[PDB]
Amino acid sequence: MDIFREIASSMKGENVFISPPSISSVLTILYYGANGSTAEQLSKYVEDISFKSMNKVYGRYSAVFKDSFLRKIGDNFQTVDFTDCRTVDAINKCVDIFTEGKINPLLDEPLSPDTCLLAISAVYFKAKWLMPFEKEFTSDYPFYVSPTEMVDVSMMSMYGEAFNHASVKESFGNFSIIELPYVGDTSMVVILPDNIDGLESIEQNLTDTNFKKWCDSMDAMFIDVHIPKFKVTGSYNLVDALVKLGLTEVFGSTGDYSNMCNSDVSVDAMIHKTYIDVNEEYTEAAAATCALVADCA
Amino acid sequence: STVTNEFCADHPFIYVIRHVDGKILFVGRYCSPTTN
Repeated sequence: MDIFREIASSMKGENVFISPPSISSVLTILYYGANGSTAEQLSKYVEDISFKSMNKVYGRYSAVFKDSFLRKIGDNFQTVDFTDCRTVDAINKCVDIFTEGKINPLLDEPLSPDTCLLAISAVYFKAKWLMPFEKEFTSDYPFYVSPTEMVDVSMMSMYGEAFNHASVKESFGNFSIIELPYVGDTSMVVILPDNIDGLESIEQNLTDTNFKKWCDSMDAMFIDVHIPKFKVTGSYNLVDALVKLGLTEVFGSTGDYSNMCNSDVSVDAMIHKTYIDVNEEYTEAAAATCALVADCA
Repeated sequence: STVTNEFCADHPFIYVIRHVDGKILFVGRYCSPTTN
């Protein structure tokens, strides 16, 4: 996970949770309206009952758009007045009900009249574990924030069931990998370093290619599982991370989006907000991504 | 070596929510608990 690594590396010590498809779907909107270099840089990111996603594109009513851009976006387009602030409330309310109240509010600042376009993505997930953890076994255990810093966490336990699992030996660290299934066709794969402090070097090699190799090697084995019950919400500005990743002709002035608008527009911000709740009964998650395109008058 | 009888996540770990085929829906890192 390209983007995950960047964000993780730049927030050492911090919990991190992101939804790659949500980010990828906004970048794709931007792609649809970009030309040249900007388009080339972005192309590298153009890509059930448990997972739902939706994209909305809001355009400034006084702007004139390119039909191609609009053709590529489909019935996800809508014209609005960014001037009126009820506009921000209508957008948030929409992201809010689609994410079952988990992402609210996505937009924190009254948008600028300098704004031309908002491409928003929202995704929602909720599913019960194929096999629930029994609350009876949930109890407080020390969690190692660092080798000698212990903090109390509510730990869930499931004894003597079997799960797909693999002991992985790698030049960058050894770890255990397990798959916890959800009712339906999704699962949660967890990567646990053998070294109390070895996550970073493994994190640094978390690649789509590597990740699949590890999954491919898993076999059913009996193993007892203890994992924290947890809730986390994150808010990330993705620009820096994305620039560091090679999207240098995408944000600000140098952004070329003449395949979107007539005027000269620029993308001056890109936020990602997320939420996840892991409990003994189910896992619930949501995320929303927004890129704000401005510069037109 | 690595464990294979017990999966004790009492230290930082990575978790990935994915579709069985293979599409990754969410990726996170658990460094420490939050609030209480």
